[PDB]
Amino acid sequence: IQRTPKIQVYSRHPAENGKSNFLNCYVSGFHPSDIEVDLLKNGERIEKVEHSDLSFSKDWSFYLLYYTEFTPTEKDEYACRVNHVTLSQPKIVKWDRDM
Amino acid sequence: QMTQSPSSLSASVGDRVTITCRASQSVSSAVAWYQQKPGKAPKLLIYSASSLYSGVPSRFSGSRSGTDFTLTISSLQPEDFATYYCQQASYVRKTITFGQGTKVEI
Amino acid sequence: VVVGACGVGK
Amino acid sequence: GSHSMRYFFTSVSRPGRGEPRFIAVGYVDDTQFVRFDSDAASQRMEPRAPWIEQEGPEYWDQETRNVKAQSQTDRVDLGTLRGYYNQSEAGSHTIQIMYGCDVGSDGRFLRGYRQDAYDGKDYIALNEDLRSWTAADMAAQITKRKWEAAHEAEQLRAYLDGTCVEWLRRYLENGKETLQRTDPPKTHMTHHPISDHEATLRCWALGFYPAEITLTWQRDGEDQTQDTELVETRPAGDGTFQKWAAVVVPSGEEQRYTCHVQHEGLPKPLTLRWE
Amino acid sequence: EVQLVESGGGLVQPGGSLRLSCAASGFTFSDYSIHWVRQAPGKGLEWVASISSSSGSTSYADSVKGRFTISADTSKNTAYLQMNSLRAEDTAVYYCARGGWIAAMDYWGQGTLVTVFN
Ligand SMILES: *CCC(=O)N1CCN(c2nc(=O)n(-c3c(C)ccnc3C(C)C)c3nc(-c4c(O)cccc4F)c(F)cc23)[C@@H](C)C1
Repeated sequence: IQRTPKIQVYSRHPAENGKSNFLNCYVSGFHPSDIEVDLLKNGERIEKVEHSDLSFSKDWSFYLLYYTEFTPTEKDEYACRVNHVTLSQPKIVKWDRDM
Repeated sequence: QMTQSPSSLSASVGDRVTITCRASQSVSSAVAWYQQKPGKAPKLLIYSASSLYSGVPSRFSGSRSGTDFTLTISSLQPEDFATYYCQQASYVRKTITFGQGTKVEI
Repeated sequence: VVVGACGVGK
Repeated sequence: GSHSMRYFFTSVSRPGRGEPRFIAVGYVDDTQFVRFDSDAASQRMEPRAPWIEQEGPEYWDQETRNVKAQSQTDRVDLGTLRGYYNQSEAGSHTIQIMYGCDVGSDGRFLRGYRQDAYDGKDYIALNEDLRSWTAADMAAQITKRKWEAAHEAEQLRAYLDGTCVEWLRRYLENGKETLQRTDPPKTHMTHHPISDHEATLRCWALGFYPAEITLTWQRDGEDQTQDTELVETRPAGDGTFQKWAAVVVPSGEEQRYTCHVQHEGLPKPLTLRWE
Repeated sequence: EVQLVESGGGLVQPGGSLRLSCAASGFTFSDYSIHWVRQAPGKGLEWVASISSSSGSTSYADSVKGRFTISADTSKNTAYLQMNSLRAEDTAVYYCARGGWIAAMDYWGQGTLVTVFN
């Protein structure tokens, strides 16, 4: 029918300031497949973000991995913006350093 | 490569004969057993290495012990003296390979 | 390999 | 050591905007290795693994031909199922298909799958005997009749039972150093205070492959499974996975809760405690 | 009910040409493969070449790899085997079979002797 995505913002490696990591926004468990995922740097969209391929879980609910290369620092804050058919307004999930 | 052993075996009526087939790199799905009486088109007996083809008498049965396939005739009858071939198909290479053939004699 | 061209259609 | 090669197809109809969108993905174990997108300009089965690029041009010629034929098939089932449910011809509808095989550590057939789905709900499936279908509703009974009169489950039998097993045992040796590895988790534990009298304990697991892991929060022997956040196993992005479990233990009570990790890449379960 | 009838083989010189025709009848030709198997005199069975009537997939035995070509006319229920550059070892009895959805050639023809004679 229509189930909401479950966003998860994190890093490929443990966050260490000055060392290059990859910011991930793993949205999963949503239907239909039409989703719009933006990776935000201090409230500003990042343009060079790649994404994985549209697969689905055992219960036919999709999942995508949007990743970009970033270097963490104390000043900068990262998030993920997700708009789905089921969500009335875009959902902003801040990148907690502890998740 | 694949060797069917033995190349000939002689047994009387009522005996239990086993023709082995060493399908080293073959799936159990593609291993079938045929019976060619001299100068006649072969006849399918087993497919998927254990399943009797419809109409084949129930004294034929296959198996697999590791990388080695066996055809067993539980109670030989005076109509089961022919040459038996085991096939193996490689879906990767797209080739069916027929074994050398085991001539069951009297 | 993906399934071949055998089938019918839902 | 059981291994599996699964193929996921997602055909989404977009009326009034062109042809239905078709995405095909293949996975040996949890490592994707192929890809197909109906919007990408290549219009070819694109490799997504380093161990799959050793396949000659004939492999990618047949694979592309056999995935576009599924793309065009799903392009006519969307119109067929639309009338089956009698829905308006201006709405988006999704057809999802999954199939594959399970090959044991011996290299032998274990189980073959074939499962379709319309609009996210189950539509039809292939039973464990590989000769009978399990229709899910009253519109899938027509398909189950078309697929029995035309022997759809018997022609497909030689692919799941024979072709997937032979072709999956080709990937496990071509991708020997990638698919046949078990990276143990890099477990650690963190304490995040939320209050003077309440805190939380996060039990981590980073960079483990395959994705199948179990994190449990036992309080002096009894596994809680209550007030225990258990976020889904998430991909790190580099072929490994991450997961963490949390708990809301009160302050000063940290040193009675334990974390156990049961990954097949570990000699024995771990017994993480605080400090 | 299924009948596979093969014809068109006989005396030919080495480096010649034959076209063996397997006239299938009794089944939907587009749903089953058609394999050509040869029985050398005294020796055992040997698979030669294969055709998939739908999707047009061929295969060859690596001893007739570049010499033989299988065709198949779907609206004639007839699969052909064109034999080129025929060697003295190509003489055998050629059976045409039917891949029967079970990874086994359940129905066989009768045989067509091909005699490569110098
Ligand atoms: C929907 C089902 C599907 O996708 N499949 C189509 C049939 N199939 C398949 N593919 C294939 O290449 N061969 C094959 C082999 C293994 C060797 C030589 N030639 C062929 C083709 C060109 C016929 C298949 N072969 C058989 C088969 C075997 O193995 C033995 C005897 C008779 C046969 F017909 C077969 F049953 C299916 C073959 C796969 C891709 C499943």
